[PDB]
Amino acid sequence: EDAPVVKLVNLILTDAIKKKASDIHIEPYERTFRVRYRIDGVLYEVMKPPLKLKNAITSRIKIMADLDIAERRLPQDGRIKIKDMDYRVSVLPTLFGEKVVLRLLDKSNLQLDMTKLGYEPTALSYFKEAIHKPFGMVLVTGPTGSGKTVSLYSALSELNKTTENISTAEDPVEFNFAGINQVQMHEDIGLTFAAALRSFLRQDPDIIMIGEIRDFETAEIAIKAALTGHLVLSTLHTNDAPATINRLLNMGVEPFLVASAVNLITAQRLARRVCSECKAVEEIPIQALIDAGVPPEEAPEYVCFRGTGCAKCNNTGYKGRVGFYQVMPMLEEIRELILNGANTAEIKRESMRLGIKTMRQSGLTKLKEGVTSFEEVLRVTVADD
Amino acid sequence: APVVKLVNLILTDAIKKKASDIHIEPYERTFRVRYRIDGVLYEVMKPPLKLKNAITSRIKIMADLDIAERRLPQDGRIKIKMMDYRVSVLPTLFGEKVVLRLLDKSNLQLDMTKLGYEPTALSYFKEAIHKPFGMVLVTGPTGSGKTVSLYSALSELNKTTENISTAEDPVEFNFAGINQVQMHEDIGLTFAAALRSFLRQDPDIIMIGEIRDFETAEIAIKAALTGHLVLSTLHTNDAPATINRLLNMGVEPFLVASAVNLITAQRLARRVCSECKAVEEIPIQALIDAGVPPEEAPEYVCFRGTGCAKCNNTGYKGRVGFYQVMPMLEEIRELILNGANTAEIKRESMRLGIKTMRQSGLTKLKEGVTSFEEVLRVTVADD
Amino acid sequence: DAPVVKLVNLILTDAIKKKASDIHIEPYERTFRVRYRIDGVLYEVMKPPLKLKNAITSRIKIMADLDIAERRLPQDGRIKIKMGDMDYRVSVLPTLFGEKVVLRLLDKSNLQLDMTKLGYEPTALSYFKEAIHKPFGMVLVTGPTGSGKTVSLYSALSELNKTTENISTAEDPVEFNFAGINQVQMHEDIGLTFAAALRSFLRQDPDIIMIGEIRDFETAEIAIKAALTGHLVLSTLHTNDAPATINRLLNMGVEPFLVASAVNLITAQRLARRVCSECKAVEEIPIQALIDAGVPPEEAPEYVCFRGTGCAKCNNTGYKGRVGFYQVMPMLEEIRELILNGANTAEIKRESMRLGIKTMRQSGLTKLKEGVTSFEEVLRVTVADD
Ligand SMILES: [Zn+2]
Ligand SMILES: [Zn+2]
Ligand SMILES: [Zn+2]
Repeated sequence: EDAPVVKLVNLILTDAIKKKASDIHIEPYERTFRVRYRIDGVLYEVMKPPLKLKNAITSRIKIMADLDIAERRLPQDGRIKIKDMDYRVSVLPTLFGEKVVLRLLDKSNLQLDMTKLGYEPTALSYFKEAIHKPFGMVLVTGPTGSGKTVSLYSALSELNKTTENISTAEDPVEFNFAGINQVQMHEDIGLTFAAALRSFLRQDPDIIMIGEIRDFETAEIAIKAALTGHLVLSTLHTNDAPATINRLLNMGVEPFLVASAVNLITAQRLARRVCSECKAVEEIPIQALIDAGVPPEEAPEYVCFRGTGCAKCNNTGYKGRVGFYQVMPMLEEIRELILNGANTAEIKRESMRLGIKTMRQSGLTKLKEGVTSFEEVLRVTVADD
Repeated sequence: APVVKLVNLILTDAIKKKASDIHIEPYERTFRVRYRIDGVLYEVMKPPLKLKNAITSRIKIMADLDIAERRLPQDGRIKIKMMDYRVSVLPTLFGEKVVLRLLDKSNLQLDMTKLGYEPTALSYFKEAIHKPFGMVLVTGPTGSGKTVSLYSALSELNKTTENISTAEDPVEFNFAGINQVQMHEDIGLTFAAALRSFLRQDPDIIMIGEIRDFETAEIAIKAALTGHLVLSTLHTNDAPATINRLLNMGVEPFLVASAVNLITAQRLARRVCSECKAVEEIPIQALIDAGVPPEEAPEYVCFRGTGCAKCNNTGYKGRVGFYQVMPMLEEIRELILNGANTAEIKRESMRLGIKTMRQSGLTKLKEGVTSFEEVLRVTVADD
Repeated sequence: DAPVVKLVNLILTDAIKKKASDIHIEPYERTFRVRYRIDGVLYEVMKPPLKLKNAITSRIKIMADLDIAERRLPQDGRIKIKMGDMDYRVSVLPTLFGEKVVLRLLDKSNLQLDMTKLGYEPTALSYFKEAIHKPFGMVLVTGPTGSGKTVSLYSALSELNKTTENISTAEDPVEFNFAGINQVQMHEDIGLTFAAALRSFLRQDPDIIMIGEIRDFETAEIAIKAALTGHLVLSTLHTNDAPATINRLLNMGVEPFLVASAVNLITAQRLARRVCSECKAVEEIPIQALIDAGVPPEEAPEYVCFRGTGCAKCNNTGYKGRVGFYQVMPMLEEIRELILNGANTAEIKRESMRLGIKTMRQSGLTKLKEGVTSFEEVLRVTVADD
């Protein structure tokens, strides 16, 4: 329908990099057509192109990704690599044409260094200890969008030596890693996690990464792989790390296997980072900090900040995101609790007895260093009564 | 009586009477027209039988339906000058029966505040919809407004900062800014098919028309556990049964416990006419057996409609909703893992202050919006 | 094909010369490599040209009789390259950027053909020897791949390999070249299926017949009919436990009285790791866990559970050898009666346990008591007995 589509498409992808966007959404509707950038978890409408180019745009992208242009009724998935910048494409048949989703994959703005992820010193020591063990299971819990896969990616980079077979099963595979054998799931064809995980055992493996353990079938296989002499990395969506014990048991797993096989259970969430420009002090009462869980001796030296709202923060008061981490090694004391039928709260206490900081405590540490607001800590975490 | 005018008459009269569906029914010795008003069919007209074929054919002409085929069923639509209709013709033994369903998207409420939730219930409903993940199931039978409650949730979340994706069979409301996918199983576009694609496209909120099978249920729940917000419906009696429906389908129990945030259940009841509103002497023993606590039985003021022009002598004008909103509370999660049956769960929910549909119905009765008969008609006592 | 077959041949030959244990053919977005596992560590060996990534893997799939039109889901097969030999098990895995192929060496150097040395418990072995030395009937040895089921099968043939008996065999592929055993290797492309070879055996004045695996109704039906005619039939299936193997055959379409009359025994087995004899350490396992594992409480405290600490001999794994957990279920009158009354799997499992047929879990707990395997290894490999 027109000719300078390639200049338009190139702009939409490039501008997304300049804006440090994480995802691109190209959405056609009956009378409107829009482009949205997801930046720090929030979608902003960027472009409202003319509808005559909607089919020109999608087809230009589909050829870039080796997708069937005649198929506008079923969803398609491919990849795009541009000059050294690759994208992940997903096409979906909206009511009025195909919706396109591109996720930005630039390592340049991806941190693969555990030191730079905001782990506290004591916790990070436990995290490195478990991933460098020669076998066992390491679980990084959290929901989607909590940075949990970034913790995994940084671990694989530390382990990605040419002497070890690292296999990977994700839904979907995001970052193409060199020397790492990544498998994207496809449930319609029978390529489930268990299917790849069973195939991995037939693949002379050393390290195995699983996107998430969602059902008993996958859990059993993943644990037994960690027992057979393999390093198993995976995620679950649990509230805190102590609950991940009774999550696996509620799935139907025998407890003695959980005690023997799990080496570590990380739990983390992402919180908004205050804008460095409209940064304003908030006089929070000391009893409010104590009721939040701050040790009283350190309550006065706290200087709680917040963003007023400016242009740079798009009036959100926040810019980047920041992580609250809980790193709970499977200490001898925790193993005994699992076998005596301990509940979640009982495990939570003994972990804190042994100096295992909760996500709330990690948040109060970020608050003290002045990167997050008091509201954002209470929003994301739960107090440790 | 002219046929074209009469057809327009039966369609317009249905609008004035706020009817939802029109039934044009030929039989061996009679011919009648019925309006669906507040869920109940009333005989409206008894035209002469000679016009049975004239009327149905006129409607088919209005609907662009094959007039040469009177032996097989046909389906179409009508849009007139003011209001669109959905038409279905069915070959009865004695002529064609025609059904028109009124499609009132213009006067359609897509705001949870206008749905008649009681304050406590609405608080739980809002709490669960604004959570960053989890499943919300809106149960009820066909014609219970459950799809209206579902869309009301989407409208509440429909901000430009969130990717709301949707899979329906068929799509009901064409929504702007909502990425809607209409199902097509013959080409392989099932709920499971679209739902798998949604995860690969950076979603925030997902709506699934209905959970009909294990395949869709398992996938939808696992997606809601992964950290996405999933909305769907089922056809179950109350909210507690929706738990053992999912479990009887084959879902692993921890998923039902961990992933579901809330289960709504609803029925529709007639609303008493505001004009012929008369108090009705209901015996107190009847109220206590209905579930009224005896201490509060005298202060109930039971109403009924006498019959006026505005209520079309029905005594009722418009509908009112009886809702049961059961958040997946820590206590109920515990029951699921201990293999509790449905009746046990209903008890613990009621212990924790989750009004049943009967209890919600009696609340509208006390507020003077429903008749006592309409409570007993629609719900079942809690024994 | 000219440079790919040369390259394919190089990858297999160099792997033999370099005494590799596993071969890794790895495609990536812009790179392509082959790694050999030598003494547990992978070394980068070759960096072939990227144009050949799909050509090489596909040729190997042909060498393994693998569907080459299917490049999306994983596949597994075998390769036998002969000498004066070395066979491999191949696995294809659909990476994001093509198919990854892995070859594992199967040298079978330590091969036991003495039923006594397989770790069968005494009561079990007696039941097993009884059925194979019966003059006819069927004996099924079930289990997953890598459970020694074919080793138990061959060990049975060695006990029967006398010069008075016509032993014919149909395998896909033939494993061990046995003297005096008439071995027929399957060749599906030319019509040499199990059923095809099985039919010819009846025309061959047979005594004992071994079939690699009963995977199909055609094969199952005839093999059963052969065991009724007065021939000894040995085969395998991939089933969870011995009682379910009955309802496996029944779901295939076999009439139940045939299963009752023709089956003499159904073995089921799984392999578990053997604790290292050098770093062997006693482990205080809680008693309630043992009772819940299925140990009768009266004998539970006297259990002395071991595990490996980690030494040089065990490569710090704590384990060395393999150990077998066996379930041997003779077709006793009680089980035949259940089969004829349409009993389900759980009922048969119960009645076998009433009749003293130790399950794989129960057999595992005995090896645990004898101090050859760990408690974790019992739970990993077996299933609790309700
Ligand atoms: Zn700012
Ligand atoms: Zn009235
Ligand atoms: Zn050792």
